[PDB]
Amino acid sequence: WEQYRDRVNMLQQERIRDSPLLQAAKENDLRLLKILLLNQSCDFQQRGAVGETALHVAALYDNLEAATLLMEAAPELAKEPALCEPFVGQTALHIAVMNQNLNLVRALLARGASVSARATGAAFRRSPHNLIYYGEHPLSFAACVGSEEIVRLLIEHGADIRAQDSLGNTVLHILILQPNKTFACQMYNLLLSYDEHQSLELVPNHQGLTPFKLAGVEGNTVMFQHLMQKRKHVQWTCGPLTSTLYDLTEIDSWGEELSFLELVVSSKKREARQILEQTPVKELVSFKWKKYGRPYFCVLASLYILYMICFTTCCIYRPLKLRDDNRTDPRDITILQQKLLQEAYVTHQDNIRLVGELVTVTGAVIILLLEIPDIFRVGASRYFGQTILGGPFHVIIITYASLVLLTMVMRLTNMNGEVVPLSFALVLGWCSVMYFARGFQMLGPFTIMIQKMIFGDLMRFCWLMAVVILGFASAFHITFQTEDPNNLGEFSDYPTALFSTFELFLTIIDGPANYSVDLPFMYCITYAAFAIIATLLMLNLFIAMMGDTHWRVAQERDELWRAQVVATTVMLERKMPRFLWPRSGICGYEYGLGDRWFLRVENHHD
Amino acid sequence: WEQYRDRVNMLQQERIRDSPLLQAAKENDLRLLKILLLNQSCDFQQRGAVGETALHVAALYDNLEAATLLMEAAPELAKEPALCEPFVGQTALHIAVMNQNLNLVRALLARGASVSARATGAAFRRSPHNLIYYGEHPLSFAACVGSEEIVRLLIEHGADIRAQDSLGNTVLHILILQPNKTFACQMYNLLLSYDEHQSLELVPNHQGLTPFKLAGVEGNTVMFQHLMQKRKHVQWTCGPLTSTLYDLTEIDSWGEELSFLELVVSSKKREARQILEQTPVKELVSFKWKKYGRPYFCVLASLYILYMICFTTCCIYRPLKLRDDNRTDPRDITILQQKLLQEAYVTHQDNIRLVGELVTVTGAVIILLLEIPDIFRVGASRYFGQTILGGPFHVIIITYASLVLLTMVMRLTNMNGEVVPLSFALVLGWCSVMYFARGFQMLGPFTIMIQKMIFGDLMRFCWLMAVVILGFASAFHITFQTEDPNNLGEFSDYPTALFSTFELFLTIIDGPANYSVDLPFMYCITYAAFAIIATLLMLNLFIAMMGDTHWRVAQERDELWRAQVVATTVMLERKMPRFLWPRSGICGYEYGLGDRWFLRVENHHD
Repeated sequence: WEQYRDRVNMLQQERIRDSPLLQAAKENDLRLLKILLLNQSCDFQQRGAVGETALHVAALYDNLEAATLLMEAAPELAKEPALCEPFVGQTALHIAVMNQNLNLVRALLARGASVSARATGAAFRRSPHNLIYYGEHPLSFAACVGSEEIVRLLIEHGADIRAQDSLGNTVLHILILQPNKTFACQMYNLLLSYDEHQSLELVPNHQGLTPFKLAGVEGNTVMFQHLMQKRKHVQWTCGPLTSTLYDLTEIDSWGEELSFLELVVSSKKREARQILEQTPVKELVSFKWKKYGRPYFCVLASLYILYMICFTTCCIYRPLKLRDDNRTDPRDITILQQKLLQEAYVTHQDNIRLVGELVTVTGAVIILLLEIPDIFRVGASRYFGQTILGGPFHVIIITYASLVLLTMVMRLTNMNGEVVPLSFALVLGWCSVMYFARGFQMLGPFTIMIQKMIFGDLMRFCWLMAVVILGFASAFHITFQTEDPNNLGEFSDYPTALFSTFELFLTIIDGPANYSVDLPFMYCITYAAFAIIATLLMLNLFIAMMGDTHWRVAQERDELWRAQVVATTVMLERKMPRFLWPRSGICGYEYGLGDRWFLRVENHHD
Repeated sequence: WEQYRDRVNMLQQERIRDSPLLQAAKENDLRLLKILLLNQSCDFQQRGAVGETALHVAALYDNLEAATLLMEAAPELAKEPALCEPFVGQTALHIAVMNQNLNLVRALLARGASVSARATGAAFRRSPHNLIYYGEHPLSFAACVGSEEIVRLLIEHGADIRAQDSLGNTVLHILILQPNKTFACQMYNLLLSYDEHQSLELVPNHQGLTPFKLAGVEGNTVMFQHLMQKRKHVQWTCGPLTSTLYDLTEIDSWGEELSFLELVVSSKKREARQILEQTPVKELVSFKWKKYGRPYFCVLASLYILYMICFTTCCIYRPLKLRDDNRTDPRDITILQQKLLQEAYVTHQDNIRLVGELVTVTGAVIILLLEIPDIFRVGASRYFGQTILGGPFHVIIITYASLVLLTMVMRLTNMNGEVVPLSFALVLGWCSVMYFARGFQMLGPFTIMIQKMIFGDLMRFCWLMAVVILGFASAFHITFQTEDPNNLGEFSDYPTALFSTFELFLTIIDGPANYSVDLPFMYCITYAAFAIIATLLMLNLFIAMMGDTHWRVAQERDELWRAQVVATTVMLERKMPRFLWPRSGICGYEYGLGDRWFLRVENHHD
């Protein structure tokens, strides 16, 4: 981690100190080099405890002339890579190219440096510990620094361009996965022009992505539009409006298992949804939503709503009988107990209940069999934690399916307590009905906002109801355990004391007040303190902070709804059969450029 | 104060009026000087009732030529300082240097002015009455005005640079304690270059601060970064990212009693926390919080929370017995009285209560013995009033410790009434659990905000509940003291009338309404007026004003949380023993610049 790298760099500078040749390479004394390379008895493979050579030290400090004296002294010093643990394959050519030193890279290439050296150490692998990820070929280093003359010089003596890293990423993948500059686009055009002809544009990595798909996933909209300029084809410019024929071979991907749309909307990176605002794909996903996705989603929502009315009606009509044993007990009310299963179904209305309960359990197993391969296909933490893919709605529909299957289990095996899974099944399924509210323009963004307020604001005052109401319910319990709980049984015992203080803390019950009897003077001052620092201070501060966080979230919230409609369009596709979703676009074997399906857009510009 | 200075300046101008020589020095008549200095019988030590000399008057109005005629008349006039009460040591050299008059300071230095004159009056001491604090040496005046040629001229004829004021501040301290300019930095470099070698950089004042520490305390981030440029040491610039080896001798201060971090975060000045955003100290305190401060704080959170569950459980299980004397009284309920101490502990569960009560009282004395030297070390008003150091949380934990010790006292001495200290002990300790909630990213800033809303907004409507509900409870008491309290005992008597109007003013109880009987016509119109100007007007205006003050406070609130995590990092350090906190950084005896501990940072720039 950080301290290990600090220890490595400290040991590196210690080994710069104790060896005088590395000191002379550092400070450019220009005397001690001549004596310590004038002799020929000792081999000049002097390395540090880190493992770098002296030519690495000469390249490291932009020291050209001293490095010319070392390459005069030994030609083989550019040949060997460093034997370090973080720098396990870094040669002096890498330091030469990444410092953009022209005479140094010319001289090192003239003496015969290794043009293909895989620097596969931990300090050069893609990691959040490293500030940059530039690959490990010198070609990738020259491509990342943007210097066109150096990468031209490296191509003109070798450096095959389709060389990959340990992650399978080619050099164009490393051009994608960068902070965006205006200096990385025209030299990407240079690298595409040097391809000279399977191609470099369509090579995948070990992650399974094309450079186009990595442009989609990583949120690079500039290179997305710039590479869209190659696939596009204009038609005519008859007037101010022009026509444009975009290509959807790698966008829609009708014959591919991993669709590009599923990779762009289900991305961990935040910027990928901005690619959803670009005109070659926004019009495609809007046409797919308007023509097909919205009415099939409305039919699916209506079928789910009628299924939930059927489950609720079969839930209210649960079989009950009168309580056989007498109560003989105050502070205890039950009047209706649950019938046994063998005596449950004896009437015609029991069969009417039974057919709808079978519809309920078959709807549950359809939900389970439809959702379980989506857990087993997508990464499960990525499937569950992402709010874009309906992750919370997926875990509450699976909790609903689990508790209704548990309800079926404890109905087949006669034992009391179906209220315990069944009430949670009712409330979780009816809160899972809000999953089908994202297809509507008015209901959807509010559902996004309540998902953000559940995931961001609810736990903050779960942990700040509890810290207040524990002490205040304990205070009310102490001031009221010396009194009669017959006339005021508000804080009679501790769980009802916490539950009463929780109710009154949200002001959903009246404060306890009795005027036929007297109350202790401790209760009045403790209750007054509770009414000050509980119901005036906290909830009005949520009015303030929920207003402020809604003002902060709303602008990206609307575009987040416009991303979840894309997710609903794609995930609602490829689950329903292929006959009911035709391939969108037009057949392209009439224009004159192949057999690839296209999308035509009208665009009235300035 | 202000009016005393007005009287001094009025008496000064009166003594300018009555003496014609000072008038001739003012308006440049160039005649009356020649007659009134042509004679030699009278000594020219004519001073005002304020006490300034005539050469002070000649320097005061940028009057060079008249001052040349006075120094031709008398050479000794530059020697004597003014004998004033506010200007007790101000010489004419001071007026010459602070007006930036080049020929005047050249002529006054040529005639032999006192280059070291301590002007230790009340008008030149550091005070909020004075608009400026420029020191009292002429060197400090030349240093404050920024004129490099004048301070060069003052050094070239004397003016030893390490001269201090009455507060012990040297000249570099006066360069720190200024409004920030771009004109005070390069001439601070000039004064550092004129130091020519213990040094002026490390000399302290009577307040005990280095110029670096005074740069930290006073909020001068520009000179902090500028003086950090001297301590820093780069390593290499291999690529776009560079390494930087900062020095932490005077920052972390492992061997110093008064740490620089404790002086910068516990500062009365607002701007000092902006120094907490600078990269040589932000990375250090973030590494100290992430590596060590956060898990020890979480272990302290778990220990304090389990201790409070133990105290609450031993509080609920308080020993009680049935009431021995009969009640014989309506409007009076008690059923359980407190047992005596000799009959309190007779069961095994009483021993289970007793061991947790001992854990409670030893936790109280650990809290007291841990916090009392922090009162006796830090300034007590500065320790108590500061929200950065957890001042309100400290006074509520000490109120908790005092009332639980009082509860132990009235348990050892048998007397009734443990509910009154014990309920406040419960609520104050459980509200003091929120002191440990600032180490989390989500809970912390909300705790900052509720601290600000107690300290700024809660008294504003303590004094505006009371002014409304006193008159309205009196109105309800007048309209309901002529009626039967059996049918409606809401406002039966005046303390219950105020408490009922206080409850209904926050709408935590229902309005009193009876329909089996009749209510007076006055109550309906008074209650309608209360419902208009009490629950619609006020509490919605706290919605509005709390939203507005949240939008004003939030931006500096988040950085205030990022400062209080620094305060918790430093204060949580040096209280636990030294073996649990290793010295942060790396040992610097391998680079080549000494035996001082360093901090290494990676910085990827543009």
